[PDB]
Amino acid sequence: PMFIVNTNVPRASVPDGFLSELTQQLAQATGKPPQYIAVHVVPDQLMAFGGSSEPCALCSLHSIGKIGGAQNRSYSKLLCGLLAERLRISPDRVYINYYDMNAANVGWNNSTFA
Amino acid sequence: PMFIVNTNVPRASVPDGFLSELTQQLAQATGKPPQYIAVHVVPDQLMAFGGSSEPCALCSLHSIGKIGGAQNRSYSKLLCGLLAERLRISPDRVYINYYDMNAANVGWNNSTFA
Amino acid sequence: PMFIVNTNVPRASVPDGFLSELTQQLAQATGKPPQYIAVHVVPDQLMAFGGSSEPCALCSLHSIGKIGGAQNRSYSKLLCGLLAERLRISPDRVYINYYDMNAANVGWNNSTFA
Ligand SMILES: CC(=O)C[C@H](O)CC(=N)c1ccc(O)c(F)c1
Ligand SMILES: CC(=O)C[C@H](O)CC(=N)c1ccc(O)c(F)c1
Ligand SMILES: CC(=O)C[C@H](O)CC(=N)c1ccc(O)c(F)c1
Ligand SMILES: [Cl-]
Ligand SMILES: [Cl-]
Ligand SMILES: [Cl-]
Ligand SMILES: [Cl-]
Ligand SMILES: [Cl-]
Ligand SMILES: [Cl-]
Repeated sequence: PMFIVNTNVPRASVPDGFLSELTQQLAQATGKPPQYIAVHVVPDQLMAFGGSSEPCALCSLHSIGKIGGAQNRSYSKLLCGLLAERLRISPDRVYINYYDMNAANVGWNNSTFA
Repeated sequence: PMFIVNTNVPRASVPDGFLSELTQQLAQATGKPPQYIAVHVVPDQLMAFGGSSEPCALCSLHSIGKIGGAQNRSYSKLLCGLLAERLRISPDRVYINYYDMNAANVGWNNSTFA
Repeated sequence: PMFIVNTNVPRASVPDGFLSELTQQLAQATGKPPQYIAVHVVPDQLMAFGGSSEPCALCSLHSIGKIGGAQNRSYSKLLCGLLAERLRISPDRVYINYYDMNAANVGWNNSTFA
């Protein structure tokens, strides 16, 4: 899976261990081995949410399977919890787009997963 | 909705009030309340369009509904208009990707919109 | 088409002409004229792949058609090859998301391709 967070919080406010924490927590949540999980955090962004620029985050989670109505509701709680505690972002200022991808449309290691 | 603009134009050329202009204009265009609109502007990017590094922009608008043939033409006119007027980017050097998302695939505040 | 590469490799490690090579090679691979290829390279990112912060990349290729099983394998070989040779990123630390988009959902020049 691939998890991306874009945020206006400054780089200094993103803990050094945040990417590893996200990796491990997403591995548990998706049931995928952590070696497969990629994480990308983009701080210092020029953003607004609801016309205001208090801390906020725009995220996406991409996976081959393990995406669906109930699962996504559960991922939102996991990810809002982490963003709230580690980045101090209110959960009502977080959007997460979920993508359930076909293996044929995910490239890796000179090929695709298909 | 969520609107993202990636451009090679320098930060200094992004007018103050641009995020608010995008928020309000998108509210009127989509008919969605401004409190749900998220906007993200990323200047100073390393990009090319047609091989040329003259000003360009790569955008994306994500929405639950309010996306379609007719609506997208209207959004493109509005958004290229703003990028031309405010950022001095030629409309033929702008791409906008439109995403009509299922409510179940959009996380917000510890749940999804489904 | 639109190709985006996000990487933790430093900017100084992206060779001069990389955006031109991507434009040219993607035009050849997709069969699309190079005038309509947009490329976006984002170095110096805060990223992890499998919990390691060694060089990695997360990419996407969006196209109206020219996306499918066999084609995507070919694009992945091409693109992972370039990331390995030019940016020194191991192919097993690259993900590429492929998106086959409807013309009605791609804005350009004040309109859409629909
Ligand atoms: C199950 C595995 O061995 C590898 C994973 O399936 C890769 C994966 N789920 C994956 C990686 C990047 C993506 O962007 C994505 F949508 C899915
Ligand atoms: C008025 C509402 O019910 C909330 C909005 O409809 C949410 C929305 N359309 C929305 C927000 C962020 C997204 O990334 C997205 F794809 C859709
Ligand atoms: C006449 C053409 O060949 C136009 C191209 O098909 C544009 C194209 N495939 C394209 C451009 C930007 C995009 O973001 C995208 F998803 C697709
Ligand atoms: Cl720390
Ligand atoms: Cl589910
Ligand atoms: Cl897919
Ligand atoms: Cl969706
Ligand atoms: Cl194919
Ligand atoms: Cl589409």
